[PDB]
Amino acid sequence: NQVEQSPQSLIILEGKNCTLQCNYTVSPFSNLRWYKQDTGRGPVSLTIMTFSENTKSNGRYTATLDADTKQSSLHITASQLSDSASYICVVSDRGSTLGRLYFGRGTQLTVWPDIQKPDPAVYQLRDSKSSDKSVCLFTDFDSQTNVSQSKDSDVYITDKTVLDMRSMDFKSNSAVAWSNKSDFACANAFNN
Amino acid sequence: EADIYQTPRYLVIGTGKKITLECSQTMGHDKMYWYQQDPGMELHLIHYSYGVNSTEKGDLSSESTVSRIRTEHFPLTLESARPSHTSQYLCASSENIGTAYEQYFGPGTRLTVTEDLKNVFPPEVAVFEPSEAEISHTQKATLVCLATGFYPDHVELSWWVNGKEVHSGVSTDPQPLKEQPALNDSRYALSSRLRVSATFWQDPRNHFRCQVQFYGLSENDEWTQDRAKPVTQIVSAEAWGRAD
Repeated sequence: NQVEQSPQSLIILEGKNCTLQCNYTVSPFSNLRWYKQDTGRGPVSLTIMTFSENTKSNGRYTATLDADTKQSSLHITASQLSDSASYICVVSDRGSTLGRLYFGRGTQLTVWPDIQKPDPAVYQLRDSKSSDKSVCLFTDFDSQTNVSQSKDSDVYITDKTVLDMRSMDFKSNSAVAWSNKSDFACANAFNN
Repeated sequence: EADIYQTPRYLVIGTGKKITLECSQTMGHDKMYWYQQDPGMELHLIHYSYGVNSTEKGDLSSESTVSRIRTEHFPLTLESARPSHTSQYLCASSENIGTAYEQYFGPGTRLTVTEDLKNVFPPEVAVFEPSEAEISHTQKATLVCLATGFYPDHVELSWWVNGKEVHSGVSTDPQPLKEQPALNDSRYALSSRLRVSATFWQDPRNHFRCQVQFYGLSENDEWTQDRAKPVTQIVSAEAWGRAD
């Protein structure tokens, strides 16, 4: 009836082994599941536990069911940014036929990259096609950096977004911004 | 075999219209569900069925209807469209025996209710060649693509290099942006960055194309404005590697 998940929001870096828990108030149990719903996408069945212990693995995932069954924990190892997603803990009043599942509000999981050999910088880019408009790009900054939002009606600034160059085993964050000409310069932009 | 199949994944509709989202399961699961999760919120079951001729509601204030005439189909429906319905839609189905298995892979149906539809606009793609500075100093070129003035939030950007959609060295804004937040019906904007080795960028045989899939109207919908009918389509912008 009452599915409690915590934390509710979280942010961590790669290689780190996180874990989170679930608690609840249901008369009978039979199944306990953990999903990984992604932005705009539908959930994913990671695991389903029963009166069977507090340990079931699946790759870098490790579920844990309470003895009396009052709480569970999903242990994840060596975090990967691709794992950054919200995870839901869902229980059910036993019955493959007459059992309803109660979802938890979940916990928004967030994964940033390892910032080794940083080098923040802002670059002005020119239009491929001759125009009088342009954009400024801030890049190669440690994840700890926070990207302030324009708050200036005529200016547009995107949140940081990371890209990975597998070939070179490199990962760099970067935020962009642009306006409609006039009082615009990569200097004033991205200003705290 | 086979998973589930929800359709359409994208669709814009004017208030007062009869919408009929549909989804089917090639798994024979008797139990099917229909969840709705407004933006910025969790799942909320609205309708569920144990099988044929069974229809059940989860949130009394649903406003939608369903029909389980067949085990394979559990198509949801909303007689008259309303801007309050604007949100995502997930179709679910679960195993039938043992430790109940569940997979509502249903990619979901992105729904957009528009107060009258003269507020539909396709995107304006535009690419930006890297800052030579970035190159000299970094020795890596980062291309940017900008989708502008497009409503509703129904797009899918992709970069194609020399004819191949790439993923490495690419990052898009998980969430688009509003040009006029002051308007709940404000047209959106989205960016995207692509990074590569300067050397690679400097080669003029290397072609670059930022593709953008826009999901507008259907050829049948009524259009009357003095402009092209904003139908589901594609807009692109490309660039060529240059030494310089």
